[PDB]
Amino acid sequence: GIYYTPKIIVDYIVKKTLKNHDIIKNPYPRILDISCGCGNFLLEVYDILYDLFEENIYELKKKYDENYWTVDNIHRHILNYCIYGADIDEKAISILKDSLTNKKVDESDIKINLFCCDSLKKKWRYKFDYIVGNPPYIGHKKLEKKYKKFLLEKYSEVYKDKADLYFCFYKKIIDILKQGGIGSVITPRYFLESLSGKDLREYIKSNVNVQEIVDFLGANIFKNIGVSSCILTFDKKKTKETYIDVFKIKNEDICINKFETLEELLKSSKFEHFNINQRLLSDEWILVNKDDETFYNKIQEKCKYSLEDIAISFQGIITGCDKAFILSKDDVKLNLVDDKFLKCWIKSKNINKYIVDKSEYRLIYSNDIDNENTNKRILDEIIGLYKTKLENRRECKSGIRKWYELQWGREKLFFERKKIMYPYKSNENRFAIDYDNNFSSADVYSFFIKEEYLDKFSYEYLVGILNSSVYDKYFKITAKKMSKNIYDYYPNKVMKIRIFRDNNYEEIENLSKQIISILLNKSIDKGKVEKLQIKMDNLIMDSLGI
DNA sequence: TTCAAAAAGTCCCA
DNA sequence: ATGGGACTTTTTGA
Ligand SMILES: CC(C)(C)OC(=O)N1CCC(CCCNc2ncnc3c2ncn3[C@@H]2O[C@H](CO)[C@@H](O)[C@H]2O)CC1
Ligand SMILES: [K+]
Ligand SMILES: [K+]
Repeated sequence: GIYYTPKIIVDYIVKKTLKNHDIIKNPYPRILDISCGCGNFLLEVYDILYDLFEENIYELKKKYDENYWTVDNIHRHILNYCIYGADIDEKAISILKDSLTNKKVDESDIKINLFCCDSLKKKWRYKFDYIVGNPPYIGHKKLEKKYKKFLLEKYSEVYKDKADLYFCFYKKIIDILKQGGIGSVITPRYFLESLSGKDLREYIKSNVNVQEIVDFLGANIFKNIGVSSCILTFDKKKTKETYIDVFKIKNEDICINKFETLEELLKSSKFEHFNINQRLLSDEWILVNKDDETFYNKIQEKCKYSLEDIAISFQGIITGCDKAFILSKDDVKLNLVDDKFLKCWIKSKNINKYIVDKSEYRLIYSNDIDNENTNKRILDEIIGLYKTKLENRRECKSGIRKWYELQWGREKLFFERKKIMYPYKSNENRFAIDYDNNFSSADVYSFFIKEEYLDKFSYEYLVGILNSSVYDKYFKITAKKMSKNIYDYYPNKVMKIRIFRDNNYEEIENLSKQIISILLNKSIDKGKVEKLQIKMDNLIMDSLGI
């Protein structure tokens, strides 16, 4: 559970907080890392501080105690008054203690301010000038349940529902940061857009001044780690300034060590830079350049409806054990199952633009099985092969579900109707019309149009605009970026997409029906579909005035 | 009773 | 062996 931050990022974060520190004015800066590990950040802090003191050793000697300020005394002064570290791992602190001690060449047994503790429970006796480092990330599934109760009770300002452990480290860092202090950390990027991060975003915006945000998007910063990273730099300085430097990466395929320093990367064409007024941040942080802000605001103002206004959204089936209930449509065991129980089953990859692939899997809607005596063959030979795992599901342990029932079987009538489906994680907008009463797991989301909006919006019109290049860019402006070429397509953002209705409605709908007709042909003239899409994008851009 | 969010994703291969 | 690409379960708080 120890993750190594790349050196180029560590050096950037330390320089970000210390490069303009006035060591003459304050020769006693407290620099802290509350998840210091073996000292990836703190050992670099020592080097930066040592050069800082040695460069002004004669100025300090003249201004202050001239016997105290010598070069030979810098090592002791840094460890006594400047470097602070905390980490839950006892071995890590022991290694870091040796590394700090070995920075020089017993004399007086210098004390080092290293604490082996839970940084979220430690009674911190004072505040700190500078805080740097890389907190632990633990999501809602992997976090220990007894610990979560403590977080939900004591960190409720930032931690509710499906929040993450690193939310609480943001709160702790902000709380123990001195007035006028500077904090700089690398964390997952997801809180910038996620629904769970709403409270954390409010806490940051209303308690610190966010100096800078470096968004690496889907770039792989930690080798062999499936996480997407950002660097946040904030202060508690009294300033009329309210603008954030945002550095957004332009190419996710880059390797982080192109230059000797990170700031060479940021100033280069590999990144784009723009400013955001912190006072203009709503509960959402829309961090885009001026052209995209103009683009986004044009669509928002022009569109009088949202998907949430006109549609009913729902998540797919959650069986709780797919292997027990999902079978290949050619499996001989389906001869045991009455066709009244079988539903068509698709995965996220089966969703294309405008249409769904033919299903290859079947779902046993086991909720319709009355008792274990009438359909013993289905239970004994198919579902019962996983009875132990099925019995461990939460609702089976409480008795709410029978061991053979689907955990969250939803309502069949919601799936057995004309509806629009889209994958939950995709590189692009892929909204399809489902004609085949397809069921799916939670990797596919569905919606249908409310009865009172059927005379204003058709499914054919909706998939037309939703799959357009305009709406692909439009959705991605606020979408949750997960990994390289993957965005979350979840209702908490998809249903906030705004839609319009104007004079181009009939032609847009007609072009969509032509596309659907071609896509359903045996000899798909796939080429003409692209041309029809280009014409539709022109109509949509004409409609939205972009 | 029953919804929907959550990548220190997961897994495979050249 | 690693790095990159294809693809995505069920646990969980509310
Ligand atoms: C099952 C599993 C997920 C493994 O566990 C848990 O469900 N618990 C773990 C314990 C607590 C969390 C304690 C938080 N308080 C911590 N206080 C100080 N340092 C910490 C803390 N957590 C992690 N570090 C350090 O951060 C670095 C990560 O780079 C490492 O050097 C790591 O040692 C929550 C419950
Ligand atoms: K003096
Ligand atoms: K990534």
